[PDB]
Order: sequence, then structure tokens, then C-alpha cells
Amino acid sequence: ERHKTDIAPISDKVLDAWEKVKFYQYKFKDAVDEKGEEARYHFGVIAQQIVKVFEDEGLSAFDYGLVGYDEWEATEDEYDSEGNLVEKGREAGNIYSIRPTECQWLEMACMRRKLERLS
Amino acid sequence: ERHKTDIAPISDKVLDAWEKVKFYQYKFKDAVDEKGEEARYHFGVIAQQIVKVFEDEGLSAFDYGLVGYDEWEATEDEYDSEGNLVEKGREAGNIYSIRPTECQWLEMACMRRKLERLS
Amino acid sequence: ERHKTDIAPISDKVLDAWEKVKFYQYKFKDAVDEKGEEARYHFGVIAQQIVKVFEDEGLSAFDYGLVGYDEWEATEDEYDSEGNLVEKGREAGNIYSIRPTECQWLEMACMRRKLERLS
Ligand SMILES: [Br-]
Ligand SMILES: [Br-]
Ligand SMILES: [Br-]
Repeated sequence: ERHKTDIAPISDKVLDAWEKVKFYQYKFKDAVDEKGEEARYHFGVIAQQIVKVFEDEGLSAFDYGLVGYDEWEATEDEYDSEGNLVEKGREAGNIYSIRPTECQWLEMACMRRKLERLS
Repeated sequence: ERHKTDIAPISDKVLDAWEKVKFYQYKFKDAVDEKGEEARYHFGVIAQQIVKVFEDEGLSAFDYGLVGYDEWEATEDEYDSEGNLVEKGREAGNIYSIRPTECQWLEMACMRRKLERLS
Repeated sequence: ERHKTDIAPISDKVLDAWEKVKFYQYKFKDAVDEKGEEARYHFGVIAQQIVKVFEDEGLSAFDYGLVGYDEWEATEDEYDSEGNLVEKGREAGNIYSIRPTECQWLEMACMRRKLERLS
């Protein structure tokens, strides 16, 4: 059934903000220090840029579940119950990710509209 | 290797039935009663409508794995071994879902064909 | 943040090699011997063909994480500790799979470019 509501065709300001996000190829700093430029290329969008094109059109990318934000506490380096080291933990950081399946949807809705030639 | 068969380019009646399905934005009745219209927008397709546009073109959406159906038994409210309540369970219902990765494929095959300008 | 590097718009030789890959409908030999042609149709790309269109344009599909390869040892038929059978195992084989989310990205980047009408 429908466990859904506020149901309707896709906002145009939204589709118009998405049309603003860019596609990139990039390598993960992770892999690259591991295998040098042996590291594979990945293709996709970039959260920080996304959160931005929606900001210009005056929207929030978080509201459409296109983007996530995550933040954390700085976890101890612990030697116990001696001067001995068991684990080396975390420096405080944060990270933006994306919710790819919601991004593909809006992308394909976007490219549906252009093909009707409304852009 | 190929663990595959009945291998061929994509049916045109199929692509023609898919071209029939609509994209929506909606909110989950779940979230909405939780956080009011604080609730995020999600973008996608809607199973019941899908099962329908294929029915008109005379096809079954289930055969291409675009859609799922699920149904269940009504599970007891149980107080044991006293008049005491441990768990409150289920009223019988059903639910249609979608298989999103198969849906994106057909969507992109669809929008490949239009661009050759076969639509 | 960005845990990313070698960051840039998407290679054109790459996009040009991808434009080369075909979409298919097929059934799994698995399902088909199970339920006959009761077996559902699935839509998508085919790894072996992918690895090939990139080879012609002179690229490797593995480098962009579009494709995987997997190979295995031949595991014993074991009856223990008698002439009795417990498990029937594996004949050595291999298998190419795909990494679908990376494939959709490049597909949608591809169909973005054609719509600017650079193809
Ligand atoms: Br990697
Ligand atoms: Br939500
Ligand atoms: Br199946």
C-alpha cells in the first residue's frame, strides 16, 4: 500500500537546484596513499558542492535526504592497565556523505524533464 | 562468466510500459506524524502505479522484478503468563514495495532510447 | 569533508568508452532451470562486454571500479570420517560481476553530456 503522504510530482525549484550539482571523477585519499595512482577512479557527486547549489537556490539539501552529516568525539589513546598500548583511537572530525539512491532518482527525474525539453 | 540466458536487448513493449510510470515526491506517513512537516522529502516511483501502467500495456510488472508484494498474519497481543502485557503485535496488512536497482536500469534504458530519438 | 583527491570532471575517453556498453534483458540460468520461463526478466549491463568496449578504446574497466573478477579453488567432496557424505562442494570456476552504483553514475554522466548535445 501507500505508507506515503504529501504526495505529488517533483518540485521545480528542487529539480532546478539539482540541475546545479556537478558530476566528478576522483580518487580516495585512502586508496591513493595505499597503492599510489594504482588507485581506481570513482564517479559521482560531491556532498559539499550539493549542499551549496541548493543554498543558492535557497533550499536545504538535507530536507530531501540527498546529503548526510556526521560528527564525532575525540577518543582516547589507551594504555592499560599499564603504560602499554592496546588501541590507538580517534581525533575529532566530521564528514559529509551522500544518499546515492535518492540522488539517482532526482537526477533521472531531472533528465526526464529536459527531454520533454523543459530544459 | 555468464550465469545468464534468454539474453537480448530490452523488450520495446516493456520500455513502452515503463515510459508510462511517473516520478513523485512524497513524505512517509511514518516520519510525518513523528516530526510534522519537518519530515524530509523523498523522490521516486510508486509501486501501485507501476503495476498499473504495465497492466494497461498488458504486461505484469512482477515479471521484470520491478515490484514486490508482501502479506502477513495478524499476530496476538500477548500478556503472559498473567494478565500482564509484554508485547503489542500486528494487525494483518499487506504492502507493495519496489526493487529500485531494477527500476533505475529500465529508466536509463528508456532514456537511452529517447535520445537516439526513438521517442 | 573531502577524503577525496585526483578530483576533476569525468574523463572523456572514459565517457566515450562507456557510451559503448549495451543494455540487455536476460534471465538467470539459475532461476530458469528452477521455474522454467516462469523466471523473471532482469535488466542491466553485462560485465564481459563492458571489459571489452573499454579495451577497444584502450582502457581498463577495472580501474574505474565498473567491474569485478573473482576466482576460486576446487573444494573436496567429503565423506567423514566414514564413506558417508556430509557436503558436496565446489568445482573450480570464476565469475565477473559488476559494481552497479558506479555503472549508474557513469551512465547518467554520459546522458548528461549527450543532452548538452556533445553527442
Ligand atoms: Br579503491
Ligand atoms: Br525521514
Ligand atoms: Br528470479
